[PDB]
Amino acid sequence: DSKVKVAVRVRPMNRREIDLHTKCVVDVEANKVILNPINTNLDARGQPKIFAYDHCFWSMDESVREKYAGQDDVFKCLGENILQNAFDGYNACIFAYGQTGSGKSYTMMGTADQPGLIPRLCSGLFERTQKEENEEQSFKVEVSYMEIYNEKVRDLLDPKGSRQTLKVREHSVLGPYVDGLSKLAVYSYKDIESLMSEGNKSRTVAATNMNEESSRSHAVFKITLTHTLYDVKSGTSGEKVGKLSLVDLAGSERSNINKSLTTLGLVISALADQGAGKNKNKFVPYRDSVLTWLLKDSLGGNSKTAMVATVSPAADNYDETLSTLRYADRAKHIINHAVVNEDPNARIIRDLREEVEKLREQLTK
Amino acid sequence: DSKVKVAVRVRPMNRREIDLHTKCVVDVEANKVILNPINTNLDARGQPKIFAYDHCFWSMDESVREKYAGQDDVFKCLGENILQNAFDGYNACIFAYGQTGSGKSYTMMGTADQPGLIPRLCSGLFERTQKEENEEQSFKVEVSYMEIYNEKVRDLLDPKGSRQTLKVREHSVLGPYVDGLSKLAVYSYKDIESLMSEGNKSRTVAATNMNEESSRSHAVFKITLTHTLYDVKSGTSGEKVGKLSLVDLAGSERSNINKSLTTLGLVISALADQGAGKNKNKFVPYRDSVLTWLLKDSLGGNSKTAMVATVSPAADNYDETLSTLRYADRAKHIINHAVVNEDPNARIIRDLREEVEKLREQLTK
Ligand SMILES: Nc1ncnc2c1ncn2[C@@H]1O[C@H](COP(=O)(O)OP(=O)(O)O)[C@@H](O)[C@H]1O
Ligand SMILES: Nc1ncnc2c1ncn2[C@@H]1O[C@H](COP(=O)(O)OP(=O)(O)O)[C@@H](O)[C@H]1O
Ligand SMILES: [Mg+2]
Ligand SMILES: [Mg+2]
Repeated sequence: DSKVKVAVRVRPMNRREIDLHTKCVVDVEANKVILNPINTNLDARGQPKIFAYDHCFWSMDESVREKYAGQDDVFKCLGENILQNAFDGYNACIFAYGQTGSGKSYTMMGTADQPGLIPRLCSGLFERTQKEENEEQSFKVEVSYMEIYNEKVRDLLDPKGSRQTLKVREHSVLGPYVDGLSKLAVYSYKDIESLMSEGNKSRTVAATNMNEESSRSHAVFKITLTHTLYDVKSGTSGEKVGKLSLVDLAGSERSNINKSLTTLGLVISALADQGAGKNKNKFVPYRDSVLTWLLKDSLGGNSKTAMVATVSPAADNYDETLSTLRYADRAKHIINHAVVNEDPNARIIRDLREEVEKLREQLTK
Repeated sequence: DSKVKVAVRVRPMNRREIDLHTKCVVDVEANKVILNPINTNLDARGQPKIFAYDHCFWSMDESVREKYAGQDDVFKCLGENILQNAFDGYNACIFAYGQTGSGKSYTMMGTADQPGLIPRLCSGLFERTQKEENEEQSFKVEVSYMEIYNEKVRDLLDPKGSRQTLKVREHSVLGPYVDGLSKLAVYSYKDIESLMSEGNKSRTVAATNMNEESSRSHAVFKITLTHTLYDVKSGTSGEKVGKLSLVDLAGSERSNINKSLTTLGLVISALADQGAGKNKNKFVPYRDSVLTWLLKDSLGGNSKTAMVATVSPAADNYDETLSTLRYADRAKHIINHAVVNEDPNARIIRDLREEVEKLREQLTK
């Protein structure tokens, strides 16, 4: 049904890079990222490398106004389509990918000063449900917020704070799920903000003494939007469910602390190959890690998915940037199979009524 | 499908009645209530009047142990069947009826020292969902808590506390409902207790200066139990919904402050008549008051309903007791039509598959 949408975001030079006048090797021109060489005297390897994507966000300098992508520009190019996907009854996923320090969290959650995709999405969601609820349609919103570290799943909304690990299980009806994960109804922005906030503090309390290892953890924020449509002249109603998954991955740079990230690289490569008609018979190793298992639908399954690859423009990060740019490039060839999530009984009934009519007129003979 | 179940509960003498050695005119023998005369010299009107009910709770004296019904006895004879009705996917209603001071609130909600039907029901509900959840079945619980006074509906769980009044509307899919009423998910006893508690304080803050008028208000506490059954070998699932309505009516004794109570008396009388085959063509005046409108299903509709008629045993209350005893008597002839509340599409599909098979073998000719 659709291809994975890919955006790249170039963060500003950090404070060390400004002190040192570190050179910028990343240029953005419309939807092209140009990775310029570090070693300017080479006949290959010292040439610019040019990549094309669905979206490019140059976020290097607030001053350059004809070029700079702030937080709301990201939201208007990526967030709004994803919110519309959920309101249409599709599962939708945005995940941020890139080396530690390149801007994954700033993009997904942002700061109190510069809220990112998740709080903007939350606000717009409740704005829209408030404006569209009436006697033909109602809405229910649920939230889950989990962390994956060292292949163990924790509930960031846990009431206790034991930080105990949750089993991941397969279910013929639900699919892969986290057995025990809180799923909480929310009724306004402020409900979902208080959950966002408790989960973010549990991400940061998990990072107090283990700062190097908090760059190795994945965070998944999940909104379930249940749209009820009332067929008022037939006295019936039905549900369409869209699930919004906002994913803040572990740092992509160089025991099984990285099993999920590695497995994700494999999953992306296999799905990209398959989109280009290679290795069509090779099964995708979703099952080999907790993260790719839990998010199997988001990549090559029943989901409308966008990737925000985040990169440093600094010469010192060239190799990690190239690799991020290459994965994003592969990712834009992944074919997804998003369908509207409504009850199958209605289609079964329509088909059966059609078969009844076919039989009835066959009987006329 | 079922008749309205009726219990009577006889409260103990209050402090004034003990001071004055007020005589007891109510006796209980098995399921019979005997209303003995006040004027002992009369040839009718000064004879005992004997009524039979489904249950009789003599709650006059904790000391008499072979006879006394405490709060858990009430819950085991009435609460447990109602909880089982909800778990089976029926709507279920308990309402308390009787003069001010006779024990309606003590029976429905009780005191911190003697919790009544509602907290006991809540606790047992979450006990049962915790023990029965597994991979074939999950549960969702929602609560609403409203007050009706002078034909106006207020939300006892309102976050603001404006005490603003809510419109009651008709809906072809939902039925009569309160437009704007909070309906909140709860996940443990303590969630639903904090809501119970905020609602009870909003009942009592509404009674600070208006104590005589708080005896004129109705309170409705509503739990929605959504039972999901997972058909794991077919990869499908479905919902059964039971709604639990616990109703604490206004005082039954002698402008439209009493419109709902009067209309309820009419509704009970018409439905009792109809059960005994009288006035079969006379429509029941559900629509003439907010309370009977909102609870139309509980009386003569899709509900398993029990009435707790509460009475004073004191001679001074004879006339009000007789009238309470008479309404309870009428109420036990009300026929209800409770069905299991599941999705109708499954029956439509079964019938259509049967029709397909009938046609297919007719075609063999
Ligand atoms: N586009 C941006 N604009 C301004 N500041 C940014 C941007 N991206 C990142 N930062 C800052 O850089 C720091 C590291 O970014 P962060 O999002 O934590 O990276 P990651 O989560 O990928 O490790 C943060 O303090 C953030 O405020
Ligand atoms: N069965 C009972 N046992 C002990 N005390 C009771 C009983 N019924 C009522 N009471 C007490 O009598 C008082 C009035 O009862 P209440 O339930 O408020 O009556 P109502 O709600 O019908 O006006 C309460 O303070 C309650 O504690
Ligand atoms: Mg981060
Ligand atoms: Mg009361």
